[PDB]
Amino acid sequence: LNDDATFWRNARHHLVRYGGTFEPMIIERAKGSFVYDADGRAILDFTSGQMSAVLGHCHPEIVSVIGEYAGKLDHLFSEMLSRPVVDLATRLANITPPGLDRALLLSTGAESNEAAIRMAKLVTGKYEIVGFAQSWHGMTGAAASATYSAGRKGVGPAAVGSFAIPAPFTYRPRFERNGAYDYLAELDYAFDLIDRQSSGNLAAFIAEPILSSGGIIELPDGYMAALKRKCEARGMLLILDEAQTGVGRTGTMFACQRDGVTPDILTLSKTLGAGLPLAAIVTSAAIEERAHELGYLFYTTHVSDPLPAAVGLRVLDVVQRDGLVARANVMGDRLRRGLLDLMERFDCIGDVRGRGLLLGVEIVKDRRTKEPADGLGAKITRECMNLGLSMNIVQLPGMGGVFRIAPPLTVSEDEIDLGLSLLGQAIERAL
Amino acid sequence: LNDDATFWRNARHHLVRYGGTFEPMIIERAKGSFVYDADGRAILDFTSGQMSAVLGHCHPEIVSVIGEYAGKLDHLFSEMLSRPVVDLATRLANITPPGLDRALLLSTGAESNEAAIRMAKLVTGKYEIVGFAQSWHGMTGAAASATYSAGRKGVGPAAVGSFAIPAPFTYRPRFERNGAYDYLAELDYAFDLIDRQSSGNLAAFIAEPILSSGGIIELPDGYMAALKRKCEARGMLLILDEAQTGVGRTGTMFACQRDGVTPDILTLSKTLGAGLPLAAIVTSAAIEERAHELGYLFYTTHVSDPLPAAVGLRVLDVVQRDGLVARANVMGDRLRRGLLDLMERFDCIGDVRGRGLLLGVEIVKDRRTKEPADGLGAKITRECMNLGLSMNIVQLPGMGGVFRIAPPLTVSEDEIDLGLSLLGQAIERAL
Ligand SMILES: *Cc1c(COP(=O)(O)O)cnc(C)c1O
Ligand SMILES: *Cc1c(COP(=O)(O)O)cnc(C)c1O
Ligand code: NA
Ligand code: NA
Ligand code: NA
Ligand code: NA
Repeated sequence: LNDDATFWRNARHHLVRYGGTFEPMIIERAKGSFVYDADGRAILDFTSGQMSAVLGHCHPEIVSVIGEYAGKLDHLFSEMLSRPVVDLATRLANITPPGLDRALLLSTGAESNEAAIRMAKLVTGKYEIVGFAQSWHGMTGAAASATYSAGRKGVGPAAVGSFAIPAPFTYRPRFERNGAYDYLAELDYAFDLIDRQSSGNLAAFIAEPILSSGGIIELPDGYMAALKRKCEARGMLLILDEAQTGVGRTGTMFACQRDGVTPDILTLSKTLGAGLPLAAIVTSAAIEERAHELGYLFYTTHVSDPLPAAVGLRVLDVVQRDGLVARANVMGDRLRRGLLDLMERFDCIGDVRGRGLLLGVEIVKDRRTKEPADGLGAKITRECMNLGLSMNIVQLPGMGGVFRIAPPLTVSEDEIDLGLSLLGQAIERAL
Repeated sequence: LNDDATFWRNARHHLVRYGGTFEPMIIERAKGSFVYDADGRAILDFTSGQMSAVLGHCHPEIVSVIGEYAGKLDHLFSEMLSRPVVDLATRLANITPPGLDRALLLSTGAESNEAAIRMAKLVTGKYEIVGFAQSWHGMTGAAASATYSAGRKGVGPAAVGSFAIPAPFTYRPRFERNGAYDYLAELDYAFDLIDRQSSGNLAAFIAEPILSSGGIIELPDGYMAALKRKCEARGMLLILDEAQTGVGRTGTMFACQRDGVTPDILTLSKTLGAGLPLAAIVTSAAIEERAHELGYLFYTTHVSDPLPAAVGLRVLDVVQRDGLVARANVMGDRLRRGLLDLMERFDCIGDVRGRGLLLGVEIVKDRRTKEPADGLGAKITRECMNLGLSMNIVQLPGMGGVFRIAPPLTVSEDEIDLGLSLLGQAIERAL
């Protein structure tokens, strides 16, 4: 039973609480699309852990590779190269769009964003960073100065020179031009304000192709291109954070591929490591040469370590080999349609958005008023869990609560169906 | 051969350069105290990789545990607890001094410092951070604002409210009081300046017990106690970063044990993971309760993940079980004496300092003038490598270059001797 006295005692006495509230089960094992409690109850992992386990839990290939390396090549002094590092870097250059040639291998998303922000500052000689008011780039420093979704209050001033602009949100438009939501005009409007506050040191713009923490907000068509143009005109670099969208999740290897806009710096993390701490930045040769001439330095304990790199490589091999990006379109289509059917059934589902296997469901009081549902999301979440479906909901000011759905790319037809089933029941139970 | 055309081509074309310069070998395997090149040449790893592999490379126990977990429990959604997380947290509370009760499990040193700095700010409601002018706390944000050893130039303003004070350096004293280097008077002097610049928002002081990146600088006797008192009087928390000193390296489980001063927040990283990315913060129940009441939030992709925690636990078990802290005193004594004998032989060795298995050797022009050796350290380093001894030297302004010596706690008597031997030869060859 999950109700182990010692376990719980130890947990209340020895853990720092870092947000949220601990689920009251004891996870004992994980496999594929499920996690299992101490009672052996199977729980469908509809979020791939923290949106990272693209290949599901404990995938045999990964297990196999972690094994070969753990006993052969583990961690090395930063100046020592090895084949997995070189092969992974080479691989990354080859599958990202042209113009993305050189990679830096790290451990976390925050590190990846910091490394990128630092290169941008060095190369341009400027220091102001612009991001979205609903962004999520991590908790460490700069990455945190660039994060507006949560964590700005009570901890003192943020980094000097940070600015945010509103993200385009088609579901709850707020900028009209001749009767329609004109998101490009909104962009123009936001940049003009920026231009007025800047001290003339605009270095880069950092963005997520799909705002994950911010409520599964997809940048609309032509937006990225318009953004990139805004940057070029100002001599700023464009940094794209694909921690959540990269590695096939949205139906393309990289989300940037869909739009066709290639960023100056691309950062990867959650999905690259598939559960293990591996992260990376990918940039053009020209940018790298410059940073190098300028003395760029970025040292971490685990940069270029062989084990994590061997794992990332294996992840890419599997994804390519098994046609997992394609699978993302197919299963994503199956899931989306199912969510749309739920929306047919229940008046509380206000919107179904996202792409591929990165979907969001916005819960509302009523479909016309679009009033956010107060307390219902929480109920729903509770029932899902009870029914055996692990979900995650996020609540942002001025929005209804949003369920972030993201099953493993390896998810089966049955699992998709099972999850759709448990969800409906949960909702029915929660009204 | 290490001279593989494709390898090198790929490396020059696809890797971001992040400082330093790549060693020209291809590491193919690692075991115990050695790494092996493509020619199968054994290289004695006198730095435990990047000062992390406390148990040497690929230790069978670690290999064993990585194995059990990789296939059973890997990564989980942040709100789900598991036994390795709870056991590790419990273990940490039990082996750190009284007053250190609750732990947060992360991935990197920078994250650990950020988490700690953020808790300090929240809890005190203030935001100014004080550190040492020679410190190294990581590259990510706050951790970086607190880092003065390198990386401050060219990347724009640092965090608002950062101040640094000089660290006590007995080898090159600069503060005299009645004919002697009075490091406590120096401290008083530094704080008075701080007091004058502060806006009245002093939140915490962050320090390393032994400044690693800064040149293996040991805080002298009574210093820590005096520091802690300076903090208490100002309502500031004391954060101790034991990334490099923790986990038996200096001869005690934690360096803080030697002095007997227990910090308000203790951070751990390099040594805890023994090569893998695992980090942690340990604080008192009182601090944690408060932060919690205040809404403390710290989310990372890998917080509380089962695999890394299982590894950390195994590391502690081994260390405790094999009497590795004690071993640190014994081998450290053997190494130190050997370094002292080298110092007998060569006029270029100006100082041998450090503790346990964390030692530094400062290279100088001449023993009296204490003039820093220009270019010799680099030669020496080169010859070591040629002879098969992997070393790391750091050069700081106003100091001679310093070799940072840190073999695995599992290092053998023979290995210590072999390294001492190769070192002498290297030096003899480099004059
Ligand atoms: C290396 C180090 C850190 C940061 O570790 P990373 O994993 O590189 O972020 C922090 N403090 C000290 C004293 C260190 O040596
Ligand atoms: C999670 C996340 C990051 C940071 O990852 P961490 O490992 O938690 O530091 C950065 N960007 C995005 C878009 C993320 O979702
Ligand atoms: Na490394
Ligand atoms: Na490319
Ligand atoms: Na986790
Ligand atoms: Na304790």
